[PDB]
Amino acid sequence: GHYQQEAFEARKRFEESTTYPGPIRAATPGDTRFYSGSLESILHDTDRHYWRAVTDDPRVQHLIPLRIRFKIFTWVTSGWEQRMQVVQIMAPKDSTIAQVKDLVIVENQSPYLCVSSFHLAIDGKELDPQKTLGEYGITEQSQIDAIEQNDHLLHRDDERPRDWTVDEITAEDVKRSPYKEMEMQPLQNLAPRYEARPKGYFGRTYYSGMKQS
Amino acid sequence: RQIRPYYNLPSKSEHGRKMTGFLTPYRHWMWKQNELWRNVHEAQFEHLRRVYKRQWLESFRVNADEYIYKYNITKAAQLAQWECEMKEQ
Amino acid sequence: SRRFRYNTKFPALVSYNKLPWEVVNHETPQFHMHVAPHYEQLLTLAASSPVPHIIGSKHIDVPREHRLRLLPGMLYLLDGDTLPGEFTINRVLDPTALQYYGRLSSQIVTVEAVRMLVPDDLRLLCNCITFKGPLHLPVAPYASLASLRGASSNCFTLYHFVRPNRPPKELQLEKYYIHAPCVAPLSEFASNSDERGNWRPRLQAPKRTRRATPLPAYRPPQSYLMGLAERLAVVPGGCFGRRSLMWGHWF
Amino acid sequence: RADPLNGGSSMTLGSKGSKLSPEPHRRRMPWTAAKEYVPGVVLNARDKMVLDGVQLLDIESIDRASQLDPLEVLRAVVATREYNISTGKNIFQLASQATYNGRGQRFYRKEWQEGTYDKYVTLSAIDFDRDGNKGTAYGYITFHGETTTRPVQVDFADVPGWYMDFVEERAVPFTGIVPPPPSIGTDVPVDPHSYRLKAYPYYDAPNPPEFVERLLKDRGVLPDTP
Amino acid sequence: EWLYYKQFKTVDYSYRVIPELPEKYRPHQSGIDQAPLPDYREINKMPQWAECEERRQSK
Amino acid sequence: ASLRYRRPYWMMFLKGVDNWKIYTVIQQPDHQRTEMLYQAWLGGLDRPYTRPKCMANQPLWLSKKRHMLRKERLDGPETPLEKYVLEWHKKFHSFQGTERPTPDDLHTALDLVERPLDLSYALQLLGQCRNLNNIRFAKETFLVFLEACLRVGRRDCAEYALEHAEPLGFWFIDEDHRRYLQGEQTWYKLSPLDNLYYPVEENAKLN
Amino acid sequence: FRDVEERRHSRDVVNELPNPWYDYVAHALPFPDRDAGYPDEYGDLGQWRAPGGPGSPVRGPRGYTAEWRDLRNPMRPPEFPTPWERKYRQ
Amino acid sequence: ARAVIKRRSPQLWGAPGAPIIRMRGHHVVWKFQSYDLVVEHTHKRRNSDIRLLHYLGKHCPHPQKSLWSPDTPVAQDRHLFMLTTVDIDAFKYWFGVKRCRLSMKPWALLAKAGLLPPSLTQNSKIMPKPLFDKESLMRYYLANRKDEDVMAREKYLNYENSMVKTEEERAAERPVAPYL
Amino acid sequence: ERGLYFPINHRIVDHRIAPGVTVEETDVQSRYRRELRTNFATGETRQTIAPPWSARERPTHFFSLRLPSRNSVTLRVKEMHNHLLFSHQQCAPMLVSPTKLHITLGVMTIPENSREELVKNIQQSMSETFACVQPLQLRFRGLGTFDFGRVLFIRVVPEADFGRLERAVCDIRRRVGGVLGVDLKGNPHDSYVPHVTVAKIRPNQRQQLGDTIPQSLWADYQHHDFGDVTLSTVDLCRMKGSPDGYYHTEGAVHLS
RNA sequence: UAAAUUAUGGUCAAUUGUUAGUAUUCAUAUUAAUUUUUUUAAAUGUUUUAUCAUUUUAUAAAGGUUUAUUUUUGAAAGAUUUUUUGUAUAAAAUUUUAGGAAUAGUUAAUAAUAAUUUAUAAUUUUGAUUAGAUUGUUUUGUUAAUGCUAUUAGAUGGGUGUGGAAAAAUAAAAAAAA
Ligand SMILES: [Mg+2]
Ligand SMILES: [Mg+2]
Ligand SMILES: [Mg+2]
Ligand SMILES: [Mg+2]
Ligand SMILES: [Mg+2]
Ligand SMILES: [Mg+2]
Repeated sequence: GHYQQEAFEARKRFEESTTYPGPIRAATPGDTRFYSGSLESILHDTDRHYWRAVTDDPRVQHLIPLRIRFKIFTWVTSGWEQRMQVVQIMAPKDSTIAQVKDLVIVENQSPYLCVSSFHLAIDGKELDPQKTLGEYGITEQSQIDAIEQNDHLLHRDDERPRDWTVDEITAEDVKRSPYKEMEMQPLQNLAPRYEARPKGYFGRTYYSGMKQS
Repeated sequence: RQIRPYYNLPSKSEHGRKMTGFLTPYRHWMWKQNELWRNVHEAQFEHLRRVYKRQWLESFRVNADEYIYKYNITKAAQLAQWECEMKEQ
Repeated sequence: SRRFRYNTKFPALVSYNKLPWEVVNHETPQFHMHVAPHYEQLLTLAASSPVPHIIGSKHIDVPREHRLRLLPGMLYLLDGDTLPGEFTINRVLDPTALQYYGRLSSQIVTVEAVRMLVPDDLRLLCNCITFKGPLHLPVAPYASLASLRGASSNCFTLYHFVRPNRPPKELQLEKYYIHAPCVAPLSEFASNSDERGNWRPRLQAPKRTRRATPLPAYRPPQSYLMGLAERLAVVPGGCFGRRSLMWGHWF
Repeated sequence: RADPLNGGSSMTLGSKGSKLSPEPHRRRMPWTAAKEYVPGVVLNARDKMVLDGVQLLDIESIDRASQLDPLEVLRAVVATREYNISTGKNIFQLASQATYNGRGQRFYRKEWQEGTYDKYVTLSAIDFDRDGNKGTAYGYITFHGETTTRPVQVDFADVPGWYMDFVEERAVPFTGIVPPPPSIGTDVPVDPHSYRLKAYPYYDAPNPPEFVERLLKDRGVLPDTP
Repeated sequence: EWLYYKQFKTVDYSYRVIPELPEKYRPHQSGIDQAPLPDYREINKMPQWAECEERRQSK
Repeated sequence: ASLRYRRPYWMMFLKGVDNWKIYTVIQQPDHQRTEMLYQAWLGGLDRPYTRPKCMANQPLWLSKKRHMLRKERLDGPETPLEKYVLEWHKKFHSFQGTERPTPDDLHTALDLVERPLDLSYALQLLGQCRNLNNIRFAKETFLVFLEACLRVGRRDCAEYALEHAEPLGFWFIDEDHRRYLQGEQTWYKLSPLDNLYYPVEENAKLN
Repeated sequence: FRDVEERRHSRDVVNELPNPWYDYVAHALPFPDRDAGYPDEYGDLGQWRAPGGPGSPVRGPRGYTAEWRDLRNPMRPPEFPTPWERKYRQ
Repeated sequence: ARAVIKRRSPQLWGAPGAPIIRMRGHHVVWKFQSYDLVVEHTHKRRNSDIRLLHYLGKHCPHPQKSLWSPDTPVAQDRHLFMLTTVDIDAFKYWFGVKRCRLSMKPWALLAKAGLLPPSLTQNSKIMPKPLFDKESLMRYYLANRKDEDVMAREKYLNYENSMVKTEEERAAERPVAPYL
Repeated sequence: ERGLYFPINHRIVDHRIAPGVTVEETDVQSRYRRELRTNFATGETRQTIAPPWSARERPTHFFSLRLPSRNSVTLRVKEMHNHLLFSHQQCAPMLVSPTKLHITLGVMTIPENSREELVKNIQQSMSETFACVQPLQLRFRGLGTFDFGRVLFIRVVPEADFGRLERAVCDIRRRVGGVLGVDLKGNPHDSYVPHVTVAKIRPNQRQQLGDTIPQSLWADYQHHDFGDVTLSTVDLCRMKGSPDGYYHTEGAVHLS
């Protein structure tokens, strides 16, 4: 918005200064890992956990915290839900989109995400695995999605996983994949016990951007 | 409570409550009237709410900045006293 | 209710209470539900002022390689009916789908046909809407659509490319909500019009000797009602308006 | 919060209302949204005394010994039909009788046309599930000569409160598309003789005299002798 | 109303319906066996009215 | 008065289900083998079985398999009509059916009558087409039904359909079809090909 | 209602008279304006001590100054010859 | 949101709710009984001190003879007295800024004091509750309505800032010669 | 079961993500302790940073303490090379030859026109600054990284005569950059971090070598002790690698 | 290392046993208590709602804890056409038994690792852990007084995890959406 161009322009004018001595690092503190409160809070790199009244010199950001979005199928008791999971890397400024894929693959801790090949895309347009973040104007604020192989098949009943509510789960597939891990047959402590949202939660029509009634 | 009269729409059900709140148009009109009257009351009531709010804010301004007057004088005095004690030191 | 600050409660990996991510299925009527009211706005824009990529001379051609990094999101209008190459043709005859194009066909160009085109590899989509006849809007001379023969040979088509099963964001219609004035009503007073002399001003309100005819006497409704819609927080119709104003609800 | 009754005025709990806002008060429960509802209990509640002295069969009783006189079957069918209309008529019971499943017709619920309340629904399209009397119904809402831009699922289509009036002018074939009726302020130039506004945003109705009599005869102003 | 709800073990008299849990809640443990299979030929014998209307059909 | 805090969250908006407290305690071993026994009691399976974790209702596939393994009645079909009625229950009463009957299928169904038993069958089908399925008829519908009530030599049902045609939903009856039942016109229809009056006994005046 | 009331309220003369309760808030601050009788640093009660003493907050602090001039010798006759009683000046 | 509701002392919303000004005292023989005006939360615990925002005062509901003042031949003064202590800075704070609620009995009290108008529950059963019709009200309103700016300024002075600066104190506060 | 239910190291809030997002819309997952991993662990060091205009131009000359013959340092660095090359021989182009080992006291850009005025003037000021300073015994242990892990060096511990260095350097810093305006890549009011550069990746090399020296090589030598050295000799050097087989030396000062 | 006065100020410290050679707080005293007496408590049906459902209604059962108990606003208050924020879960002090010994899903680093990651680990004689007794840091009694001698009660793990917060299974005396 306004911030982005205000600070961009500020940086760009700062770089064209003929006369500047350079900052004194005894006057330019780092950040503290030690502050009150139990939680450990990660902030912007321009920001500190103490009060600093003075505005520090604009720096180019050498580690850009990209966010890459995935679609997961979350099991809730009623049936499957399709929701969103972000993976966040720190990708060096000049890095190549291939390398961004690689960093993204290493950083995900969920078993259900990276199984097949995925393509990075912005507003539905694929990115060249060949070229730099610089060219595509990728910043933290930029919205990056990720698209799997079978994702364009999800409108069918096949690729989309089958919920034991409406579908047979057989000794074929009891031993394979999220079904196996889930332990469909109830145990005393009830197995891994997944989040549940009921059937009448959204009414007769499911969740939408547009009000349908 | 919400008053449920006997001429409200009777629900014939054995699985639940015997009387659904649904109003004869008369009851609706009536309710509207009574509620107009209490509107008359609460108008003045909340009027007094915000009036007292600004009263309290204003008194806070005046007394608090009188306080800051006296207090600053005090701490200026203390600070003078200290730097003197340190010259003596 | 406001959105709470951060989630420290449940592990992130597991993600727990999350509004489902809405995804647009092209096989259902729901697709058109999303896309339609945009199209109309889009066409409206095209009727008033120019927008650059809206009008292409010919079908866009790209290699297989660059297919999915160029096409998706692209929306352009053509003069004739020619269906994009390597696209399986689906006729939309199901009435529920056709239904959402109602406003667009009545108050803008009549919709002759709708087509769902899916690429053979199945990962791309083209929504193709064929309009018949001239706009029911007036068309500006400097406007984009004035460069088209199908408006102002009377058929012409809108083409919209998209990926299947994506959120109703990355079909890009929201860039188009730029709003330009239709200058048709003032065209009367421009120095170009010869009907500007047939105009006469009313400066002063005319003397009136009669009051407005009084509304028919009020009949109080006879059936059971759900109670004050004020106290139930129901907007005046259950339709529109503010709950403070109870107008037009029964009493 | 977004839209309070009488601004915040707290002098009584009842002063707020029966719901604080139109919007759902907890975010985790969306269905708490303020609607316009309907007395489902009474309006389903179909009369079982209509089915007295009938001898219905069931669906899966196909047995030879089980079924009956064709005369008995006919009065059974008539009894069942009378049992289904016994409260009012459901949309899907009205729509199957009209041409083109009643596309284009204006469906008004009883209470929408009485008092200063004026509202109806132009039907855009219909999905009959295998069971009639149920389904989904979409259309445009028209409230006080002001119409919706896009179609919407008609709420409480299943509850039997509905009336309509068949006009050949409004009929649309399944081929074409049901146009939204014009909102009287915008598309059609406002005319007094064609359409007069029942009630407007700051208006409300005068006092009907029998209500006044009754309320005074309640509060004990006007006397009432046994 | 209140009499109706009273038959439920609701602890606070809250106008909710809470059922009980009997020791035998399902047919098989109540001693009941499988539902007896219908003799098919016996129920496919034509009814009386049908036979009478066959008698007046031949007339 | 909501059950929100009484039972597990997934049980919200639970209705019609018999003694829901059951499905609260099903995790416990004895309740679980109780359910094995119950599913075996319901039958239709090869193996010892139990419904999945938090489900109160039975699975769609399972009850579907229960429905399709359930043997239909009428093991003896003789008339073409009975065959067609079994096919009719197959197609249109199938568990969770999307499809719905057509007036043409009812004409077809109604043309296969011979004995009065088949009249009762076809008529109950018609009963389901009006009341259950809500299907508008055509003009020729009353033609069909009428000639059908003639074939079996019961004309009571025809005039009983006339005196009230609104509940049965015959929205058009040609006036001559009324006359034939009221007794005014000896004949209901003339077969153009035959150039004779129907029925034949009335056509005895035409000869 | 509000209007009729404002009218008959402004019409009566016993109003237009300040009401201490209705008009203002005397003190908004949670702490008092001056020290009243609370135990001291030694634990002694309000009655046992008077404020303003050594426990109180401190007051703090070539040529000739302006305080040199106002001063005058008792030997020289002063400014306006105010008839002091000899006993008092003693 | 309690599974088995505490049946005897229900409330509205979650606890602790919006602060409400209550009158409460331990129950005893009527001859000695006093009450406490207290700003506290909506949901009380066993001891009322756990949720207690402020202590507004003591109120003794026993008419008393005034032996503090000298016996006065004035008629009205020798009616019995009813004694109450109000903390009105805290009251105006809590009620005004914090937006409290009010039970009815304290309302009657503070009405007697002149802090609030008489409550909703104080009924002369002589008069009925009024009727209303919009056209008559409209005629009265068209008859009397003040100017827009007058009204806006009245709302300004009552709700927003009261103390304002006359031109004089401006002229007296603006700097003189050496920095002017 | 073998520890805290929620391990304390795993409790992390990301405030660089918008409020409300993590509660409803989506959850954000990341390995958060790669970033939180500190300056001691990673081995980074914060050097005086250049103003952009100075950052544009290559440095030409630098101040150096010359290591004498027969060092503990040179010996142990040779031992370290042996070990590293036996582990991974992909290091071979990264490593600096033991012949070029020197202590870098500061870096500077001299333009080629004013060259002689500047070298004479510098040399003189340098000789005046170091006039009073006797030789310096400094201690070397530990490794560190400059320029995002591209430069790998031996730290100079502030346990010894180092203190004196700091004044000494900060004087020439205030002469060379303060008095006669010269481009010291930092501020003259700021002190440079002295170091012995061991491995380095130049721009040309970077393609075949990679963008950062993998920490797996030097992890074990990170805190290794290279020993003590006394230093009498200060040089101002221009960087030419073929003139004498040692950095070409434009000026010299003896500490005695 | 000098006295002081413009004179009682800055608001009350005041102890009561008739014993039996002598040494040592020890029977019989006063005050405070238990012995000791029906003048302050109280009965069950919480309540709306759109109907077999869904909204409102969050710390008195027991167990015996001495390095111990700690927290938000997203509910309501709450004002307003739609998005808006950040601050919190952590600690420090005070901790009992006449005769006194070892304790243990275990410390710290790594990390959304490890039922077998790495290490020369952690608690204890400055009194631990088990085990007894015991409801923790404005409440009483005696007394001229540093003391001695009381103070109830209320937070008892998890197992489809709802809710803003578990405080959620009789036992009010909290008006709970006209
Ligand atoms: Mg709120
Ligand atoms: Mg307890
Ligand atoms: Mg113990
Ligand atoms: Mg402690
Ligand atoms: Mg602690
Ligand atoms: Mg438990």
